[PDB]
Amino acid sequence: HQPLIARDGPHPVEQPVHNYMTKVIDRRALNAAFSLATEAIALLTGEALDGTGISLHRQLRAIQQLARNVQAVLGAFERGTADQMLHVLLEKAPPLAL
Amino acid sequence: PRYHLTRQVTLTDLCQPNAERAGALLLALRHPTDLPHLARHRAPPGRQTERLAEAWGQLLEASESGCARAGLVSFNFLVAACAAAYDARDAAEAVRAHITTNYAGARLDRFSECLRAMVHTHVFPHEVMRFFGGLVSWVTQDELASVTAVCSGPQEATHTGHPGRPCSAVTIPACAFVDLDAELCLGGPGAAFLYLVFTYRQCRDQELCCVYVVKSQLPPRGLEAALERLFGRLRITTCTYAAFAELGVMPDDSPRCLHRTERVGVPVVILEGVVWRPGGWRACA
Amino acid sequence: EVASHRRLFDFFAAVRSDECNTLSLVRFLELGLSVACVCTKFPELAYMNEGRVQFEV
Amino acid sequence: CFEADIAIPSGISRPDAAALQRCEGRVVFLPTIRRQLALADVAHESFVSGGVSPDTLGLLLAYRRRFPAVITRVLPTRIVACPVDLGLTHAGTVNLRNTSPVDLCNGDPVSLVPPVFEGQATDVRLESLDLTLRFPVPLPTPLAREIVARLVARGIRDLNPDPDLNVLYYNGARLSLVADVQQLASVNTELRSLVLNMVYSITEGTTLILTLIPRLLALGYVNALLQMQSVTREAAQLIHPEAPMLMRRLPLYEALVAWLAHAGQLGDILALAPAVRVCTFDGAAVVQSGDMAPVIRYP
Amino acid sequence: CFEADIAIPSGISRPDAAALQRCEGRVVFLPTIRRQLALADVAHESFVSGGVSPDTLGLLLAYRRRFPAVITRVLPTRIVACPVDLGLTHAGTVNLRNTSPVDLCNGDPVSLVPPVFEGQATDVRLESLDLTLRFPVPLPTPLAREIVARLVARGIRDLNPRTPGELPDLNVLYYNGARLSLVADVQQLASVNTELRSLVLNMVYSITEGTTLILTLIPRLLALSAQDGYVNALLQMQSVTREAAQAPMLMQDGERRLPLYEALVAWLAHAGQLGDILALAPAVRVCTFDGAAVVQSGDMAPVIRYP
Repeated sequence: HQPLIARDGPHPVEQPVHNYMTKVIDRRALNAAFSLATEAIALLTGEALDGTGISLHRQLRAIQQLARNVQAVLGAFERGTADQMLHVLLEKAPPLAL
Repeated sequence: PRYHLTRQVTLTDLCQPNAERAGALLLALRHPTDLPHLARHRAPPGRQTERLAEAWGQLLEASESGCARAGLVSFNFLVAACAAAYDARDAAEAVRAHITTNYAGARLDRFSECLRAMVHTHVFPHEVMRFFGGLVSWVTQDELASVTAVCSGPQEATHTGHPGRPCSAVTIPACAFVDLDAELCLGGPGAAFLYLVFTYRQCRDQELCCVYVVKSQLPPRGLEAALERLFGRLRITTCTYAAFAELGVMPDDSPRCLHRTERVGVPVVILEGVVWRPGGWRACA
Repeated sequence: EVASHRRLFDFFAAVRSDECNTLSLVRFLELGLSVACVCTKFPELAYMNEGRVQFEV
Repeated sequence: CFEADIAIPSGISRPDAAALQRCEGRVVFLPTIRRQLALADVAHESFVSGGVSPDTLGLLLAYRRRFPAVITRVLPTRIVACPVDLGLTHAGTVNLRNTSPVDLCNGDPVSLVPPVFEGQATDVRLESLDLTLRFPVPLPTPLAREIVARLVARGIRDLNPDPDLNVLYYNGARLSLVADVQQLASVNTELRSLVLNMVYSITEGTTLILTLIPRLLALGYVNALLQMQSVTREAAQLIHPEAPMLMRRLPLYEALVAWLAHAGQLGDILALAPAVRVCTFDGAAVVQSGDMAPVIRYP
Repeated sequence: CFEADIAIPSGISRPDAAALQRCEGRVVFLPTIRRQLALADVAHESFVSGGVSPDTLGLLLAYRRRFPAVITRVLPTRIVACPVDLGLTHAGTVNLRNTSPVDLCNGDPVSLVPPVFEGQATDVRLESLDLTLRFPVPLPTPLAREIVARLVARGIRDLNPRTPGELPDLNVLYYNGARLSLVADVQQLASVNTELRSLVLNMVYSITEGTTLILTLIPRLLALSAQDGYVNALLQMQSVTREAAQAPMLMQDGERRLPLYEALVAWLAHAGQLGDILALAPAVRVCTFDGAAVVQSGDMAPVIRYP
């Protein structure tokens, strides 16, 4: 609702165009991925175990592989969240000498 | 996905899989109503192109197409019809005693004329009657046909053991001991690589026809020089003889056999377990 | 050891499990002398590469 | 399978949306196999290679280069295609749209150029974002190798003029190759560079071999066996061509590699190798134009 | 994969066990399909025939009748190899190692060439098991087809001397820049001769009856030379086409055989197949999932099936 400085003199009358302008939302991907080896597939499910603690001990070292990886990809979105804002600001940023 | 099914509805004017075995190496009949035209084309003009115009026309006399097209050619139908052609007589001719007593030589006699007529005007029988598979089920009617005979890789010869607990199904016969050409007598262990070669003799034996399967542990690049060697039918000059495609891998040389019992005593070779790589044809020399 | 040993052997196929007359019965087992002639035993070989035993006489 | 997504760009019309509804089941080429893709990798405007529009050579370079993808289900904001080239053999059944020949129960159909058929057929254009999706034609291996050598043979008689090559019966049908009224004048200028490639590789080699083999055999197992399988064939071709034509080793063997370098180009260019197979189940074994077909992955 | 193993047969030089670790993604030519096989037929001593070692054209003929295999996983007990000729059914796209000076492309067909380079010999030596190892050099296929024509024609110049000693070396290669010099040390004759004959005998059948009408338009080629760009660039300077310029021969029987159409068929039958009958068949294709457009020297590229 833009202002009016409605005029004196016989110059013709101001007219408030209280227009509705629209915008358009974009769509973005933000994809991330992580590996998983040929072992630790029987492991982390319950296939290749034994009564040896070694079987439990290398079952640990797959858990301590995912437990670093899950934070890595869940981190990568919050890292990726800021990186979009640096694109979508600079996409609508005109150069300030102009 | 290591199990597949294929289906084509044809006549039992061809193979009659009820008269066949559980294991037969079926061909299709792709381009079935074809070859009046290509009788005229692709040949030098000293071949008198009005021959195949009547020759296949006498075939479907023995067999109107209707809505059930002529197809699903048996493995038997080429061996016995070329039994009088290639260099095996009274042993390849036992395949004719297999057909005419179970299938009919009326359809053979029109087609053995085609085997001298197709090869006459350079209309060579490779890339017609393309490979289809190993005759899984025969859900056919009385005089009509509906066959599932799966293409599509190794699964045709895996899906043989699973359906029947007793003995084995299909188990992939060679249908003649003259067939399954025992190449590589220089014997060693490994896996078998199966191929479908049509060896010709053009105007020497008056357009010879031949159907047999080779036995090799050899690559496609080690097969073409193997197609130049071991032959005595080089004595030609036209050209483009000895086409071949891949019947696929039998990933065992240990399971081949030697029998004479089928369904008429016809010699036959059991071949259990096959990666049916469908392959591609080649014919240039 | 022994009872802890096969208790995961039964479980391994168990999680792989998701993956006009009678006298049709005979029975069987074999132990007792199955330890005597054996005349020693180490159970539980883990992921192993080399086993050394040295002799001092 | 491994379904890959192609992103729909911004504001399109409903006929542009309906243009996306007349393509469910076509063939699409793409450069890389990223799990999210855009439409900018798809269009015919993405086929520019030297600053100009590609010819049927310039397409068949890319048509043998980049990767086929077949759209199973169309979507708003996405395009789902289960691509052919990924997956093990004879798995992941996909569905195609036939064009005027049959595509029988077998045949192993091959993607190839649009202007061998009607050029502004299947050149479906998006009106809003103004791009062009020229879908390739899925022809089976015998006829696909047949028609490719006919128009370039027809390009010869159209090159330097003074039978009619265009009838070409199928098994049942009579296939009208000539779409006369506006296409054939555009044919001999859109296969324009390609005819020169089929010619120059023939004029070089034949005029190289007739100064190679006379320079060979006396400059011996290959000597006597040269015309052993070529008795009254090569010497007869030495009798026929060398008489009604004209007749240097260090430029010659330099030209030996260069022609055969061009020969190895053309084998990758020509002959239209099979990529996907029709081998269906419980069908009528015969496909018609505009009807779907179950199509399986590997030859 | 249809798993195939090759065991570590007898003993280990302790750094050379690590030498087998950095060969992950290379290619072994094993002349069989085995569930287990010794390491004796693997090395180049098996590539050496009776008494004599093959030349780089004979090694093409030696790599003809053997089977390539991909190193998949390296154990201290075995080495699991996947049989390329059959077991390429990998949606996991079993991975290879690029050992080549050329940064390739995405989407190249890749064929294997023996080590013939001046500085990428790929020579790794085992002394506990006395064996010599030449790994093949995976390369893009047009660049592969630019090599095999050179080395046979270099051996064509091994038959005839005649010319002065300053010959064009056939030993400078061109990929966008990148001057490459290869090795010219020995040219065995039978590897040249059998390769030369199929170059002769295929070019025999690739000429036909309707082929002869095309030969009339050789002066028509140079008419396009001074009036466009494309033709003049297509017409090579070191060509016989510019040299031969300085006719139906009627014999017309029947004239309904399509003589011009039949010419391009059988020409393509044999002259169209000249790269693959001389060299190895390409079955390896560049396919990276991450959208990377090139693959560095030493990298692990994902590998898909026949082109």
